[PDB]
Amino acid sequence: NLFLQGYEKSWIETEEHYFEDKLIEDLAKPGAEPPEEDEGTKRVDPLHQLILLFSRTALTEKCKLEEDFLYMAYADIMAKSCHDEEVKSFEEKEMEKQKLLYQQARLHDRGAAEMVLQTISASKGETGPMVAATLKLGIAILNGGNSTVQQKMLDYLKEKKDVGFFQSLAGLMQSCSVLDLNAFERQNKAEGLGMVTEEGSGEKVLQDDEFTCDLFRFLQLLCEGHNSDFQNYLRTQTGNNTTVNIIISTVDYLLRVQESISDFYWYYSGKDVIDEQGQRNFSKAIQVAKQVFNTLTEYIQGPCTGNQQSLAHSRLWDAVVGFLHVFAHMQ
Amino acid sequence: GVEIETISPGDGRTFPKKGQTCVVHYTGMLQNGKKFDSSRDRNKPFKFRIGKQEVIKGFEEGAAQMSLGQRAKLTCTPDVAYGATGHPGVIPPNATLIFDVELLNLE
Amino acid sequence: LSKKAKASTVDLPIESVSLSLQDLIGYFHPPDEHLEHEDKQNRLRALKNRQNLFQEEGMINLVLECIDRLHVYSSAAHFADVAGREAGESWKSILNSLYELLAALIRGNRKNCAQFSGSLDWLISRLERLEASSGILEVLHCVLVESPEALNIIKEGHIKSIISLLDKHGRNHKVLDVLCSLCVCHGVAVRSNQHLICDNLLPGRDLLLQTRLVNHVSSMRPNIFLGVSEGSAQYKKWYYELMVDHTEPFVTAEATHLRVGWASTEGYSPYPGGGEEWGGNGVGDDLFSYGFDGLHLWSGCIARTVSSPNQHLLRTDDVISCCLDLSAPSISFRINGQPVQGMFENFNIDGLFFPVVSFSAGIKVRFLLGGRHGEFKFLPPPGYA
Amino acid sequence: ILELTEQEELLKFHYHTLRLYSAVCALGNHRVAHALCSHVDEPQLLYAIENKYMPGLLRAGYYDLLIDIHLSSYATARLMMNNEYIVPMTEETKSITLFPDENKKHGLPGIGLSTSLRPRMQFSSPSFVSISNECYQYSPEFPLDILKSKTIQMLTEAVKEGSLHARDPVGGTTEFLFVPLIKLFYTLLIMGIFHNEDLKHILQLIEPSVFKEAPKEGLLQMKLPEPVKLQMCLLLQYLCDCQVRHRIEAIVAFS
Amino acid sequence: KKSSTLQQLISETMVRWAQESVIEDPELVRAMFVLLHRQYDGIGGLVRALPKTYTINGVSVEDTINLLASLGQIRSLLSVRMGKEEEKLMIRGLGDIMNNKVFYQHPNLMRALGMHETVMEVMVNVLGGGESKEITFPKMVANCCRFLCYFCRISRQNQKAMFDHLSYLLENSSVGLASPAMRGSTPLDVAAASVMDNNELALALREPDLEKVVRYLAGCGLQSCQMLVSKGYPDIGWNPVEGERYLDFLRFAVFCNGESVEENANVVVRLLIRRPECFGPALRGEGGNGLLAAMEEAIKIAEDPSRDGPSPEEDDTIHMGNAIMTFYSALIDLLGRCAPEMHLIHAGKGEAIRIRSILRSLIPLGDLVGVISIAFQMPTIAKDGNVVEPDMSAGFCPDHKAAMVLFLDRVYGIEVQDFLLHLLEVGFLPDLRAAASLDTAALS
Repeated sequence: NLFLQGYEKSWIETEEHYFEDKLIEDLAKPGAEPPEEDEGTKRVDPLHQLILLFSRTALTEKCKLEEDFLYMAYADIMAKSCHDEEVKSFEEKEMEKQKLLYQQARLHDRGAAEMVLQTISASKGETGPMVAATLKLGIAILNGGNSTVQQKMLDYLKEKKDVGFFQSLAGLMQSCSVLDLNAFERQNKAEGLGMVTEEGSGEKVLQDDEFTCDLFRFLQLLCEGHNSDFQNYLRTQTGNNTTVNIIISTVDYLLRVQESISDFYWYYSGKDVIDEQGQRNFSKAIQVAKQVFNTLTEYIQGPCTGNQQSLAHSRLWDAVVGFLHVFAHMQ
Repeated sequence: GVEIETISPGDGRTFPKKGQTCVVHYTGMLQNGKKFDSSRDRNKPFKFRIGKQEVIKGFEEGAAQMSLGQRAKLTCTPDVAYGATGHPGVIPPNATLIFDVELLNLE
Repeated sequence: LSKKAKASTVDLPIESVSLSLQDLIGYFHPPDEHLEHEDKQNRLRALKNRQNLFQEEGMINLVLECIDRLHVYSSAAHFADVAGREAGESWKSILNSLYELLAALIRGNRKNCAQFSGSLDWLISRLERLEASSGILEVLHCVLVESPEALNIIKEGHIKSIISLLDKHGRNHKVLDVLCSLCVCHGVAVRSNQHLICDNLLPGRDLLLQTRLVNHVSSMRPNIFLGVSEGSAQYKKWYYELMVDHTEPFVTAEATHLRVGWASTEGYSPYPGGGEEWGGNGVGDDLFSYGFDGLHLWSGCIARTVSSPNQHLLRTDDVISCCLDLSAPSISFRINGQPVQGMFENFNIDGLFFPVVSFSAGIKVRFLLGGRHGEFKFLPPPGYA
Repeated sequence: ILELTEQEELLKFHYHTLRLYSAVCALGNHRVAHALCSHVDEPQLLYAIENKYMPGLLRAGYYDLLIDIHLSSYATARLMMNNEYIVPMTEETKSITLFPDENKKHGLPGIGLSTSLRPRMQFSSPSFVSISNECYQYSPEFPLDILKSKTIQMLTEAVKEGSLHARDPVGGTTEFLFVPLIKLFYTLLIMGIFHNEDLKHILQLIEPSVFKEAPKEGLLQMKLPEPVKLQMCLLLQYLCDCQVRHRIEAIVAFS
Repeated sequence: KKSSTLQQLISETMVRWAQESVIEDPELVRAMFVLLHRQYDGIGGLVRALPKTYTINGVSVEDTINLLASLGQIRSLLSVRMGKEEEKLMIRGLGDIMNNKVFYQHPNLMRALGMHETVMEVMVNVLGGGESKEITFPKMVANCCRFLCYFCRISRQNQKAMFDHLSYLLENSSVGLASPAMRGSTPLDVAAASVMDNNELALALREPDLEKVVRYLAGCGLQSCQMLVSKGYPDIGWNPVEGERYLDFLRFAVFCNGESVEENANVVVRLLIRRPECFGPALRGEGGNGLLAAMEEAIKIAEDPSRDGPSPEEDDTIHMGNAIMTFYSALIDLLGRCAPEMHLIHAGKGEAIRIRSILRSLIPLGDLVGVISIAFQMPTIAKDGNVVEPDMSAGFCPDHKAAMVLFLDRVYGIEVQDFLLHLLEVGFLPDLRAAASLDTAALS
C-alpha cells in the first residue's frame, strides 16, 4: 500500500505529456463540410460546440457555480494550447507573436471570451477551481495584449447590461488573501514542538498566491496596450445601473498587502537571520505586490486622467510610504 | 378443508411421509380464474418438506393426500390459505385459492 | 349572493373575471420551446420573478377563496338559479380558468409548491367532483413534482382517494402519472408510498389491464353439415368417434388444449358462428359449440365437472364417442365405451351442426367417421347413424 | 396486445401502467418486485422482449420493467462500487500481467483474470405458496443465460437489419428498436454476466475491425440516433473502466 | 487506417460524430467530450484510481467482503427517504461495520471507501429534515455520532479527515446536548473527538470556531432551557446542562496532552471575558453571590427535592443542583487549563502574566479555599446491615473539587509554606481522614 501511494505521487503525477495543441487543432478542424450538405449556414465545429455547451451552462441561472470536471479539464487544455511553450532575433519574436495570435484566434473566433466573462459573472465572487481555471484561460487568450479579444469582451459587457461581472470581480478581490502572522506563528510552533509537517509547502500563510496573481494578471491584460475605453469602463461603468470601482478596490488590496508585509517584517525585525520559510513567504508576497503594482501601472499608463485622479485621491500614498519604510529597513 | 380432484392418476402406492421433500410443479389461480403463481412459468420445480409449516396449510394437506406422479386440483379455503389478511399485493383478503399440482418426485 | 342579497343589487363582474383570468394565464404562460437559449432563460427568469411577487403578495389564497366560493354551489344549474343565467353559463369556465391559474402560479417554483403544502390537504378533498377533477389533478401533479415536502403530508387517506378517483372516473393516465410521482421524487424513493400504492391497487385486478400468455387454438372439422327442419330429409341421429394417438400434457408453460364435440352455425351460412376466427378460444367457449375435455362439459365458456369411470383429462390412447340427436336436442358422450354422466340438451336447432375438435399444440388425434373414412371400435348406439 | 397499434388510448394507458409498475419497485423495493412478479410474469417478459410486432412504447416499457424488477438492484450496487479497487494478495493476483504475451498488443477489454473484490450476486425465488418471508430480501430470480443468449442473438439480428435501412424497424422507429436493447445489454454488461466468448462476439458486433481476434459496419458506424449514441458512449465508458481496472490489478501484481 | 486500439477508435469516433452532426443533447455532448478527454488523458485514470486502491491479505477476504456488503447497504439506503425501517436498517448496518475487525485493522481502507462522509451525509439529511420541528429520528443522529467518534478514535489521520467538518458540526452542536444518556453521541462530541489529543488539529483550529462556541455558551448562560421547563423542571435563569457540554469542548480545545495550548487559551479567555455572562450568574459580577455561595446554594438545591427534580434516572431526574455544580466545576477547570505554564511566567512573558492576573481577578483565592473546605457525606451502614449509598449523581462529588484543586495549583499556586499548611488543615486533612474512615472492606 505504501509503495502504491509513493509510486503514484513520485511517478504517475510527475509524468508529463504534451497533447493539447494536437487535440485543439483536431477539434477545431471542420470535418468533411462538403460531404455534410447543410444547405445553409456554416456548420459548428466540435470545439465551437464545446464552447457553446459551456457558455449555455454558465448562462443558466443558478444560485451557485457548481463545480464541473469537464470545465476544469477542457479550460486547462485550451489555456495550455494558447501558450504551447539566447535572445531571439526580430524574425523569431515576430514569428512567435504571429503564432500566439493564431492560437488565440483558434479560440476566441469560436466565442471563448464571452464564456470567460460569463463564468466569472456566474461565480458571484466565490473563489474556487472554476474561477481559477477561467482566469487562466482568460490570461491565455488575452496574453500579449490582444486588442481583438479586448474589443470582444468590452462589446459583450456593454451589450449584456451586466453588473454581476464587476460585482464578482470585487467579491473575489476582497476574498483574496494576505500574509497571516498568526498562522505563521502556529506553523512555526508546530515545528518547534517537533511535529511532523502535514504539508511541505505550508501554504496556510498566503493561502492562494497563484489565484491572486492570475486575477490581477487578468485585470492587467484587460487594459494592456492602453485600452483607454476599457480603463474608463473599469473605473466607472457608464451604461450599467450600478457601478463598482475596481480601480479603488485594487489600491485597497495593495494597502492590505502592504500592511501584511510590514507586520511580517516587524516580526522578523529583531531576529538576526531570516528563516527559509520566511524567505519563501517574502518571495510570494513580493510577487503578489509586484503584480498588483503592475496592474495599477497598466491602469495609469496612457494619460488616463480619470484613473490618475481616482488613485491620487485614494489611499495609494499610504501604501507607497509604507513600502518605502519596508524597503529602507529591509535592504 | 382442501378438496382433491384427480386430473391425472398417479402410481397410487407411494405417498409423502415424515421429512421427505416433495418436488412439484404447481399453477395457482384465484377462484375468478386469474393466475398469480406458476412454478412451470419459472421452470423451476418447487421443493418443500412436509410438517415444517414452510408452505401454506392447504398446499401441505393436498400434497400429503397426493400420490407420486399424480396430477390433481387443490381448492383451498381462505382460512387454510392466507386467512383474512391476505398476501399484500398478490392475494386479496378472503380469497379461495385453486392449485393445479403434479407430484413429480420424492427425495 | 350567499347572504341572499337581491340579484339586481348584487354586483357580479362575470365578464371581467373571465377576461382578466385569460390575461393572467397569458401573463404566467411558460416560455415556448423554439427560442434561443438565452431568450428562453430571460423568459424563465421573468416568470420566476412574477410567481415570487404574486405569492409574496399572497395571490394564491385569493384564488383559493374564489375557488371555494364557486364550489359552494353544486352545479352550473344551481349557480344559474342562485345567480343569473350568465353567471350560471360561465361558472364552469371560470372554475376551470381559476384552477389553471393556480397551476400556472405554482408550476416550477420550489417555494410556491412548498407553501402550498399546508393547503394541499384541502385541495384533494374535492377531487371526486367532476367539475374540478382535471384542474385538481394538474395542481397536485405540479406540487408533487416540485415539492418534496408535500409528499410527507400525503398519506394513505389521500392515496386511497386518488385510487378511488381512477376506479370511479375510469382509466385515466394522469392519475397514473400522479401515482408515479408519489413514489419517487428527485431520485428519492418513498417506501411507504410505494407499499401503499402497490397493496391498494395491484391485488384488485379490476382497473389496470391484465396480461397473460395464451396458447393459440385451432379447430378441425369435416365437410358434413347436419341440420334439422320440418318436412326435410335429414336423419336426426348421428354418431362419430375421435381417438387420441398422442398428446403432451405440457408442451409449454400452460396446459395443452384438447376439446371434442359438436358445433353449430348461425343460420344456413356454412361459416361457424359465435367464435372468434383466431385466439385461444375452442369448442365450448361460446353458445354455438359443445365440447368435452375428459373431465368437464364445455359450453358458453363455462365448464361443469362430469363424473365418469376413472376420471382423467384426455390423454394417449383415449377414444371419445359423441352422439347428437336433433329430434330431442341432446348431445351425449362416451369415453372408452363408458358413458359420461352428463349431456347437453335443449339447445338451439335453427342452424347446421358439424363435428369439431379444438387443440393448441402437441396433439395427435384421428377422426373415426365410420365406413370408408373410418370405423368404430365401439358400436354406435342403436338408432344413431 | 398487438391490436394496440391501432387503439391509441389503451396503448397510452398500458404504457403508463408499465411506468407505474417500474416506479413502485424503483430503487430496490424487493418486496414490491416479488409482488409484481405475479402480475407481469417471466414468460410474458421473455415474449415481449423478442416479439418483432411489439409496439414501440410497450416494448420500451417492458424492457424497463424487466430491468427494474430483476436487474436494477445488482446493477446499481456493482456500478457505484466501481471506482473502488480492493484487490486481494492471492497467487492468481500475482499471475496478472499488463500484456498477454511478449507482443505489446492490448488484449480485448473484459477478458482476463480480474481478482478485484466486487459485490456478491444473490437472488431469491419468487414463490407465493411459501410462508417464509425472509425471501423478500434480494431481487427475484431470472435466467441470466437465457437472457444473455437472447440479447446477443437479437443484437446480432438488429445490427445486420439496421444497416440495410429498412422501413419497418421493430417498434416502428430506430430509437424504439435500439435504445431498449442496448440498455438491456449495458445492464447485463455492468452486472458482468457476459464472459469470454460472449464478450468477443458482442465486441465484434460493436466494431469488427478494432476487436479482431488473431462491408460489415458496426453500430458505431451505422449512423445511430442521438439516444443510441448516448448508450454507445456509456458502453465505451464501461470498456475504458474495465481497462483501467486491469491496469490497476497489473500494477498491484508488480508491487 | 485501422485504429487497432480502443483509445484510438473512441478518439476517432467522438470527433467524427461531433463534426458530423450538431448535437442537440447537452448530455450527449458532455458524454462525448468527457470520453474524449478520458482517452487523451490516459494517465489521469491511474492518478484518480491509485488513491482508491487498497490491498488486503487473503485471510481478510471474507470479512472485507462482509464490510463491503454492509457499506453497500448503508450507501444504497441514502437514495431512499428517511423512515422507521430505514433507521432500523442503518442501525443494524452500522453495528455490523463496527463489529467487523477490518474497521480497526485497516483505517486507510475505511477512509478510502469514503464511509465517514457517507455517515456525515446521513446525519445531514436527518438533521436538515424539519429543522424547525426540533429533531426527527433522534436515534439516527446518536448512532451516526457514535460511529464518527469511534472513527476518530481509530486513527489520527481519521481525526484530520473529520476535522474538515468542524464548522457544520459546531453549527449543529445544539442537537442533543440537553438530553442526557446521549453523552458522547452528539455532534459536539464528534467535534471534541476530532480535536481530541491532537496538537496539530488544536493549533489549526481557527478563532471563529471558538467564537461560535462562546456565543452558544453566552446564550446558554443568559437564557433558560426550554425542554426542561416544558417537562416541568424549575425555571432558573441559566442553563447548566447545556453550558457544561460547551465548556468541555473548550477545555479539549485549549488543553491537549498535558500542556496548555497558549494560542487557543488566550483567545478563549478573551472571548469569555468580553462576554462575561458565560461565567454563570454567580461569577457574572453585577451582584452575584460568588463561587462559594453558589456552591452551597447548589448544595441546598440538591437536598431540596422540589428545586432539584421537575416535580410535576439522571436523565429523567436531572438533578439541578448537580448540574449547577458540574457547570461551575467545568468552568473552573477550563480557566485553570487556560492558565499559562510556569516556564512562561519564569521567562516573564507579559501576555502570560496578564492572563494569570486576569484569572486571579476572576477567581478569588478565598472562594477556592472555601469550596475545597466543603466536605462530603459518606455512606453509612444501615441498621439492617446494608450500607446506604447516597447517589452522587444528585450530590457533591470529588470530581467537583478536582477542578478546584487544578485551578488552585495552576493559577494561584502554592508558594507560601503558611498558605500550604492553612489550605491543608482547612480542606485536605479532613478529606484524608474521611478516606481513612472509609477503609473497612464493606465500606470501601
